[PDB]
Amino acid sequence: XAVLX
Amino acid sequence: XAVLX
Amino acid sequence: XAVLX
Amino acid sequence: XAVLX
Amino acid sequence: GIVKMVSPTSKIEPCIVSVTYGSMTLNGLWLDDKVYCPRHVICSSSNMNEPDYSALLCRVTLGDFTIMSGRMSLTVVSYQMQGCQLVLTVSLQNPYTPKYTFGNVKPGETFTVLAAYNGRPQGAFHVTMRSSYTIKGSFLCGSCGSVGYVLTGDSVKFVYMHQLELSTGCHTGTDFTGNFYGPYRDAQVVQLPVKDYVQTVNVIAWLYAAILNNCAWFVQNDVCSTEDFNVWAMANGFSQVKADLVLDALASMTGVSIETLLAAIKRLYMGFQGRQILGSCTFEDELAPSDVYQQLAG
Amino acid sequence: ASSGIVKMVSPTSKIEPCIVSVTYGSMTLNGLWLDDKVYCPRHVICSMNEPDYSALLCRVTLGDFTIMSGRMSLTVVSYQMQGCQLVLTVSLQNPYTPKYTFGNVKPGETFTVLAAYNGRPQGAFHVTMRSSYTIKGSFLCGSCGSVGYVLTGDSVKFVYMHQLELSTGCHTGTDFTGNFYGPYRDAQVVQLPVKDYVQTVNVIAWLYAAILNNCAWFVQNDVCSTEDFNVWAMANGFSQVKADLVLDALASMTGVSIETLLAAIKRLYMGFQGRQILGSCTFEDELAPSDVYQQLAGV
Amino acid sequence: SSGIVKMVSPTSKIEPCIVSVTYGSMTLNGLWLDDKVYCPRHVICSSSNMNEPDYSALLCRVTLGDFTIMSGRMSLTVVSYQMQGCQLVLTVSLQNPYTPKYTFGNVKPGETFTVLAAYNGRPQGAFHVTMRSSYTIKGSFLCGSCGSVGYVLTGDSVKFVYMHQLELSTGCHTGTDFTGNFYGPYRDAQVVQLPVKDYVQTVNVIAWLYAAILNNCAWFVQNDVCSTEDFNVWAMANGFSQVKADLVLDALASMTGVSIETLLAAIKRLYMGFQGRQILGSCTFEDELAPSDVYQQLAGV
Amino acid sequence: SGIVKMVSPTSKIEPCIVSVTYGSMTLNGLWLDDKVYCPRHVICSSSNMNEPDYSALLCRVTLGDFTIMSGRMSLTVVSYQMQGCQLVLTVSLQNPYTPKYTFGNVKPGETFTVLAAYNGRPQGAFHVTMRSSYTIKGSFLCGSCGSVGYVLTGDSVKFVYMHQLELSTGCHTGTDFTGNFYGPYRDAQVVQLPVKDYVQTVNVIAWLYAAILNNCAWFVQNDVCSTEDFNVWAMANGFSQVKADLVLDALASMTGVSIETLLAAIKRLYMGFQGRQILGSCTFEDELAPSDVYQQLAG
Repeated sequence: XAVLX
Repeated sequence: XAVLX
Repeated sequence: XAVLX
Repeated sequence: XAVLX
Repeated sequence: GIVKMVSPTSKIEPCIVSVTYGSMTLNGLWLDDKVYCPRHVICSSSNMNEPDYSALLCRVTLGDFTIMSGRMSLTVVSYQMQGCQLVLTVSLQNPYTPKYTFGNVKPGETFTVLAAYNGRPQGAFHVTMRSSYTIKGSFLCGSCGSVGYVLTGDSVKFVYMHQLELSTGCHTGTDFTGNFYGPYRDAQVVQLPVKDYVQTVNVIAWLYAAILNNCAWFVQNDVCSTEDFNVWAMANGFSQVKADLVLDALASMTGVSIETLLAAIKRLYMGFQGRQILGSCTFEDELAPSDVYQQLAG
Repeated sequence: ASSGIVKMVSPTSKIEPCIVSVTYGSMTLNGLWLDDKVYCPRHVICSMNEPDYSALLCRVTLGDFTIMSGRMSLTVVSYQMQGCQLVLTVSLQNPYTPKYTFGNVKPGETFTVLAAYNGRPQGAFHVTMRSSYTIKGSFLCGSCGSVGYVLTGDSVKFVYMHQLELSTGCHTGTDFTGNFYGPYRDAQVVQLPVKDYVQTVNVIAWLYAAILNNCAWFVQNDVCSTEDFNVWAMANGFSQVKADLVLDALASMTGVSIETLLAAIKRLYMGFQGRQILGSCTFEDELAPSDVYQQLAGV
Repeated sequence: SSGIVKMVSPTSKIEPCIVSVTYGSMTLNGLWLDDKVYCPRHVICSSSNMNEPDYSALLCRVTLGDFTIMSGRMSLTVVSYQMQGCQLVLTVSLQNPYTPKYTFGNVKPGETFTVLAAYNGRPQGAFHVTMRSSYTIKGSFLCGSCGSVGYVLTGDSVKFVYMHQLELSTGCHTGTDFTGNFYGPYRDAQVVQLPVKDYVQTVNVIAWLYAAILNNCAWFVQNDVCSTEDFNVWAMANGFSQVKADLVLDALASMTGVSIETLLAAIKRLYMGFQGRQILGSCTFEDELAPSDVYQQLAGV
Repeated sequence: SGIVKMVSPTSKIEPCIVSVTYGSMTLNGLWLDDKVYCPRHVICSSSNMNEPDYSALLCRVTLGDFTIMSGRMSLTVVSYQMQGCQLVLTVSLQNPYTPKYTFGNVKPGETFTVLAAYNGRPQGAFHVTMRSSYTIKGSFLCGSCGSVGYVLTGDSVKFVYMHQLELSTGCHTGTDFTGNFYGPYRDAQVVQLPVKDYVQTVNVIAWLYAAILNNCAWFVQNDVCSTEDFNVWAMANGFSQVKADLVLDALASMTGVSIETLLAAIKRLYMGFQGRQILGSCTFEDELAPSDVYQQLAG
């Protein structure tokens, strides 16, 4: 997945 | 066969 | 040779 | 030993 | 010589606020009576993977918002969701609002990022928007809503609001209309970035920096038209070259035409043979023309 | 790419309002205003390639200095020369004066420079003090007086004042006691830079960033000790490895020991082959241990 | 007697492509095609290098008008230089009006081509050679021969496959292709480079047996047979290259009625000695002519 | 001382020599009034440089790609046209050093001076004779095209030649200034065999008058040959036709030795010289025209 900050 | 300069 | 700003 | 031409 | 020159942050620091809702604390930008921030501030880790946005909105009661500017505590009048940001109206107009606009950066254009955590700026760095509409930044948890910006004259052009770290290690986010650069989205799902192009006008610019810094070993007598380079560029990992007044001005400064530098690029693409250019072995494309120019001429 | 590590500069807002222009005769450069002091290079009193500064001082009188903060003219109340800087006391206390200290930077340590022209800050950039006691910056004419500093959340440590260009892209200046770094001095004559070493601990940190980023092909089963490395350093263009708690912390995080990477460095000196480390074929020594650790681990 | 020789491709299309390239006090030969000239990179040595040149550092001292390139009496202007492997590609201001249809390619061991030996830009003679398993050829090269080119014709089109650089040992030769890449593991340095072990080229010997049979010399043909799989197991151990498939051998098999496996057996017997008898007048295997060389001289092609 | 190949002075021609570039090729042009003349092949790259498509290369031509240097000055091309094998480009700036000039055309045996230039920059100059084959024996490297030949007639420059081509025989040719090639030649890198060459008879006669004038008349005897009979012969033996020539008439006056006497000497000498020399030479010399020998020996 991508990671939301 | 001739050469342009 | 060194240059002073 | 090898020679470069 | 040349460096990644970051813009000064004094106009921008006083606009940095923290925003909290429920669990999440991140960063926002305060201009006039508006605070901008990522909309995902309204998720907990629970929706956090695939969040339901339109649905999260409904349960939102104002008082749950908490917006700190230092020790001060702004009170939120109203709020709207615009793409992937929230735009919250506050009652207090920001006394240190710089003159500013909103814009949008294109591949190769560079800008400054002010990284913040918990409303408090921590440092800043210079970045280049890549072909893939991502940047190579330095971001930890709590960095979202950090802003990217360029200084144009007496004015601040806001351009990036930080949101997502991709599986490749690079970063991306939204512009200030709440819209994401490229195809990316605010969800913790697989998103492969596309391939990246070397940013050709940037390379040309660094090659002029080199010349200007008495390192022109690669300059020869071959020439390549922008037409033929472009044709080639597609096939070899280079962005298209476009007319560029700054390069024109660099060609003037140095005597070395753009076309000469296109040839050098086609050669150098075969490798450098451990010769260095400005202490480097690869193409450098993180500096825009205007960057090299500002720095070498003023 | 991308490695999570950049040249990060400390935010600039506390320093900018301390930057002033100092003018003497036909010459302007930059000064730093803190409390009721302004500091700037002494060559402002030149009109220089071999100045006799004490004689120059004699022709200095008081209202000879114009010091501007934005549009506001500061009145100087006394001047003294200290090493290669002037300290000009003014009538006015800088209301923006931050918590500060004056200090020094040892080679390998990094800081930020606020480049300014005519009192007006232009941009900031990250630099590493070299073994040559020079930095690689970006300074044109009129940049002298630009300041290098380090943050500490709230407190500013000021460490460098820009004076001198040794050679194309090679820079040096004084600390705030007015004392040049390394052996240089403010004269426009041949000053050949001390030989310059690869900063060993910075390369090590940089190797640690690379391993954390899942790039560890240079880690092998061999080890070289610090004593052994330091003997070899001298001969090969590398600085002495000293102890370092941050490297220690990364050693523990990654499970790769400092001596594992000393060996690795020795092998890497003899060539990268064609392999890259975080996309370069050369050692990267421009980031300190605590820079790598603060960007990756968060301090 | 016999009908088969070392035939070279005619040289008229290659000769006007040969130039001299001079750098410092050193001249050797180059190949000029369109507006490129190819030559060995050791042209940029001065002979207290040769032994172990650091070519990248040598490159640094190279500047542009440092090169003199002659085609006959006409001086070419070089417009760019780059090093690629162990060759320089020098771009020049002029398109060679004699440039032929051409390609660049590679020769596998056993394949043959012609070498055009040149000195000072001036061609001297041509000769047939076989790429060996050692990735060497048996040529005839003196001092100043480097940059001589080996090629194959195709009626009108020229495939260039070799640029001479190196003598490993008395009469043993190697060089680069036109990507500038040495054949086998050799490189351009005057140090001990011991040649890869060399095999009898099996298919070439087979072609030579078929020529012998066509010429009515078949005493080695017996009633036994050995298959390709069996032969290939045995080849390794005994100094012979793997037999691969080959349409020319097949065509010769059909013409003569003698099968490839008939001659594989024959080769095995012939390894343990020719016992006095000659094959087209030698007492050794002949492996210097490819299948298609034999077929072209006897059957034409 | 004496006789020499006397080259005309170059001062009136030098300030007219410009460089012309388009895309890849840099060669030479001649700037007169607000026109610069140059070979049309300036618009080819190597890629098409063997047989180039001219009418088609023209179409892609955008002005701004032209680059015309006069020293470090840089002219602006207003418009352009193709006339035979030259481009005639109009520039905005009228050339302040335009000599008084015309355009002409030399015939076999007529001589002129060539100013060889490279990259807009004159390098040397030499004296040549146009041969029967409509070729000259010059000295030309790559980059020399657009070097100009010309003659000085009075207060005026007659431009006559623009170099373009080296034949397979080692001899050279080009265009007059209407953009037309001398003889049957053409701007393509294809086989072009020059036709046979005639010895240029009035020139030989001229060199023979030079010899007499320099006390070397051993070949002058009492046989005579009419121009009518010589011509008949000349044909069959590799000599060009003799035509009436006022300078030879003037040379016959100076020396007493009629033209007819020299035609006889020529028929004899054609059988060889027997290593007797004439003006330190063993062959017929035909590179000097009557007006050359005349200018030099009388004024």
